[PDB]
Amino acid sequence: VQLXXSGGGXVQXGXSLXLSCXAXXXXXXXXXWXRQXPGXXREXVXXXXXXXXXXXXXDSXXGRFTXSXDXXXXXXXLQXXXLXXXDXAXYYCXXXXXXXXXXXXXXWGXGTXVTV
Amino acid sequence: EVQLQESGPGLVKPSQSLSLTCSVIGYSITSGYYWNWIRQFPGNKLEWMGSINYDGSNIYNPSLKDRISITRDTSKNQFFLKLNSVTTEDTATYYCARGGDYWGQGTSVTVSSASTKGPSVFPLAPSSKSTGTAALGCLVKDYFPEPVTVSWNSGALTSGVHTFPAVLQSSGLYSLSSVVTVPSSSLGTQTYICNVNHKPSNTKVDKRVEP
Amino acid sequence: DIVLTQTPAIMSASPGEKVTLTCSASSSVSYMHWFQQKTSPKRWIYDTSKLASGVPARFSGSGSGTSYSLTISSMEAEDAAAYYCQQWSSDPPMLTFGAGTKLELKRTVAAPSVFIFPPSDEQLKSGTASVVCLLNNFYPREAKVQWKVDNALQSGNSQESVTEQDSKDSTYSLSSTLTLSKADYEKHKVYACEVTHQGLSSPVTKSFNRGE
Ligand SMILES: CC(=O)N[C@H]1[C@@H](O[C@H](C)[C@H](N)C(=O)O)O[C@H](CO[C@]2(C(=O)O)C[C@H](O)[C@@H](NC(C)=O)[C@H]([C@H](O)[C@H](O)CO)O2)[C@H](O)[C@@H]1O
Repeated sequence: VQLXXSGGGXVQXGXSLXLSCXAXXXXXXXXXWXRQXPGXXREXVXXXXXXXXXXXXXDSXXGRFTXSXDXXXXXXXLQXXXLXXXDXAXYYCXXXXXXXXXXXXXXWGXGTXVTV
Repeated sequence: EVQLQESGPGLVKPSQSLSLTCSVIGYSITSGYYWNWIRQFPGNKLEWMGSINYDGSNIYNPSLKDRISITRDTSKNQFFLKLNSVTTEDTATYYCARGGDYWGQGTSVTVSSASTKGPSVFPLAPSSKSTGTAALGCLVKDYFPEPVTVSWNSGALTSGVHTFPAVLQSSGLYSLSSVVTVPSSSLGTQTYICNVNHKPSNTKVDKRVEP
Repeated sequence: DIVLTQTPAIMSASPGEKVTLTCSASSSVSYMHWFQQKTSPKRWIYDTSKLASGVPARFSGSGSGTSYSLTISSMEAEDAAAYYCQQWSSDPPMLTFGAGTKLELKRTVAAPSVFIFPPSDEQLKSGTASVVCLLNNFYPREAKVQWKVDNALQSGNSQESVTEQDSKDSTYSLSSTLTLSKADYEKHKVYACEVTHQGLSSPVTKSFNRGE
């Protein structure tokens, strides 16, 4: 079990960014996205539950971001649109070890830099 | 088209029975194909165990026929696996599959007489000779069962981190280490703490690795 | 009954090369199937040469009797996985899998950075002494680790662990743990780890004396 996030970079205000994270089986577990400013704490961004259990988003990223998941590729995705300077942070991916979605976030990723 | 999902206990005592259930969605098990149980040992070796057909006939691996049973429940569209008098050699990840073209996610079953135990965490202090790149880590020794998670600096240190797969010692417990390579210029200014988390024992250890 | 022998065990390939995996059977085989696994095993080639869902055209299957093959015309980085040949027999009913061929992505040769770690005082208070030898970021994976205490080669008292091929730099990391009791550990002085790898002109030894 290991996670590796990808897809970040540098981008101007208003443009997009598609993040991805592969797992080293996650079809039964939820994959959440978290971000952290250099001088702040990790805040929740989005969470893709199991296929059919829909998705959930924070208040900061409602309408602008879209979370997805490919069970066949054991990967999660996070499409980001209309990026603001406030969204600039390091983005992490975690697995909710509890199948009941209580959020036992045990496994975490290396992270990816995002700067606007 | 067809979806499959295994479910069952992940820990079994030796000389006792292991039972698993495969839930099928999108296709009736009475329509066709063989419905097999296939496991994979830690050595990544695959072994087909048994099968039940659409008409209910059974086919078993001769190496397991004295202690295997494959039943089904067509009302719930499920088929089950029962392995009797299991040994530690039966520790593997079990899959259910339809005729070999659709597989489940896989359930990890461990057979052991070991009881739940929290791990001892020891610092792997950086040596006296460090140019350059220094190496430090933590030793997570003697625990049961799998798995255990390790972070560094509450997740603030991910680059250069390597947490090795656990090894089953002769005592029946698991042991691993998590190492991280850092600049030698940071050993005097930057603090390094490893965070070990083992859920079955509800233990959380934070050990500072000092030069 | 029927034994499948897959050759080679590990296959290192760069993007753009032709890869051929062989699966030999002890007795004649009507049809050989192939499975990919990175994750549940996915059906990749069935009925010797039919391509399953999601398989690029660069893959190809062939063979008959006692020898079957899987061919990749131009290998890609996404093709790095384990490939198992599978066979089904009727008269003695048995579904046999091969041991699998590991196709890995090839990168440049990197020698391991070796490190030695003496047992901590906290571990010695429990009567056990663990000496850890760390081999970091090396490729290819083939290596050798020897434990020599007081210039005496050790055997049967070390356990090795290797990580999977890294997702970023495609390297390996290895740890070798030597386990002793504090009584046996305190009866010697020189503890050394001798590392052998194809990127090293000579073996690299990391030693330490007990009380230093
Ligand atoms: C559409 C398709 O891909 N069909 C393949 C499938 O055949 C099914 C049963 C077909 N729809 C049908 O005839 O109804 O699988 C066959 C392979 O058949 C056998 C084989 O002889 O190798 C049948 C045998 O009974 C199976 N045994 C068990 C225990 O399941 C095996 C086995 O499933 C495979 O070897 C994989 O483990 O398959 C063929 O590939 C069709 O193309």
